[PDB]
Amino acid sequence: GLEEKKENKQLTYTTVKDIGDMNPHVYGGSMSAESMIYEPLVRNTKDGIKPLLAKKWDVSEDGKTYTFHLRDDVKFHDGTPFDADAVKKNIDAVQENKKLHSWLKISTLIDNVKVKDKYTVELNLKEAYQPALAELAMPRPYVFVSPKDFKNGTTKDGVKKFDGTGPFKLGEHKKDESADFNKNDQYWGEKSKLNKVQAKVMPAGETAFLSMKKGETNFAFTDDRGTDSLDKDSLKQLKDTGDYQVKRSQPMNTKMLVVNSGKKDNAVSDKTVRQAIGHMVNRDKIAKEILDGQEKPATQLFAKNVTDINFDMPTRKYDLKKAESLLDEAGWKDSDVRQKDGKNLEMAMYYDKGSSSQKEQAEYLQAEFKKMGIKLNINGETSDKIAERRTSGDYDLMFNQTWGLLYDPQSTIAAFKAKNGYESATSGIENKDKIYNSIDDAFKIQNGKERSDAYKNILKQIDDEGIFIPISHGSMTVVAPKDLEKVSFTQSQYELPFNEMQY
Repeated sequence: GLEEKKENKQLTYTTVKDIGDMNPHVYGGSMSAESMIYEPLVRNTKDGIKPLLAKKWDVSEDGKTYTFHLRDDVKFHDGTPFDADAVKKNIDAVQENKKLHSWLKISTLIDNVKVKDKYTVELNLKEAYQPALAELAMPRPYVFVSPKDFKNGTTKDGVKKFDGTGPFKLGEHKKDESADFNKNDQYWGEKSKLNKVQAKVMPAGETAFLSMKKGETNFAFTDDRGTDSLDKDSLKQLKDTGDYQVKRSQPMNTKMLVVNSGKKDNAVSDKTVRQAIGHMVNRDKIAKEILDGQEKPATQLFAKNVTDINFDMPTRKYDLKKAESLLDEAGWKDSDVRQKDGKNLEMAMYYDKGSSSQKEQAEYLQAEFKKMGIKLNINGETSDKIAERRTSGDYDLMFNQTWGLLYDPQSTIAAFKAKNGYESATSGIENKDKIYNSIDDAFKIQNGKERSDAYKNILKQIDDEGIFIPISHGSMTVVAPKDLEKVSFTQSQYELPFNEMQY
């Protein structure tokens, strides 16, 4: 059963959903699937940026000229050659649709692009952005689909077939059932060692645990929405059968409480209380006793594996006697409860109800807080009303996350001052205008060490503020056969090195 997929050198993984629109210049497809069959110009790796498809590249100073010298012998999956034009028509087509890509700064900061010869391509920016290469490195949108396939020279809207550059070719697609990714034999680089990777659509929990148990599936990894098909116990049981190993990646993000400097109605505008509460979230107890060792506790905003974050910056430790002074020191003072100017001390916490862990920790803090005289309202909502509640600034406290390894720290820092990021919380602070500019300017700084300290200085202030109280580090969890080796993680909560895996 499970042994017969080792003999065909094959992974069939359980997922909760169809792979979707495999157009990589649009946001329907499954991110992990798209990385199997398409490629960017440069790979972003745990250990910095590396070549791939663009063997070497120059960067000008004024910081607006990426010149990419392309590996030649790469070949599209239909049999169109890959050269320097193909890249230009790709990027143009993506950039015709700037509208839905404009969450990604490089899409905005672009002027145009031109082909220097059959294997050389210049990219020109409206202004400097050191991160460009990282955003270029994402499996969408900046990835390559054959000429033959466009629809009247366009891609957004749609594309004829899904021919890319990657180590796997796309085979049968049974909408909501199964999707076959078949070893590419005209792959240029590190060719796949598995013949096939198959997605097999089914629900999380019991039906997935069974499939896995019987070798109907034999692989499982966290999907592009953070959804994991097997729970804690179900993993032990898998492990327990002796046919499975379970791996976990480095941190892929930072789950955190967001605290609203912006709302003058509430004490939450007052810096003294923000820091008071910065000492009231027992990271370690929560991390072990609510999340059951499954995530590590997070003592700062971007863990040390995030690009350019080369520093410790331990945010405030759990300590209620430091917290209790700060609270008196901001006003809030018969029996155990707080009070300033008559109004008792209350806060409105919101969270996403579609995750139990968020409710459990939401409620755990209602307890901690009660004991200390404050009262929290704990209101679980649909992920959309949280997102919409974020932007509108309509909260005291609300759980949330960093964008993750693929995007960070660029995106989560930019987010500190974007309409639909945490601009709402950032706002209510002294030097907001300084800090907001430190940020625009930090992304320009080319010297790796300058930018690194740039970022350090920004975040020291934002930590100074207790806008964000970190709690834990989400990780991706992979379940693989015991005798499958070479399973690694990368700078992404979406991609895995299927080409590189082996029995």
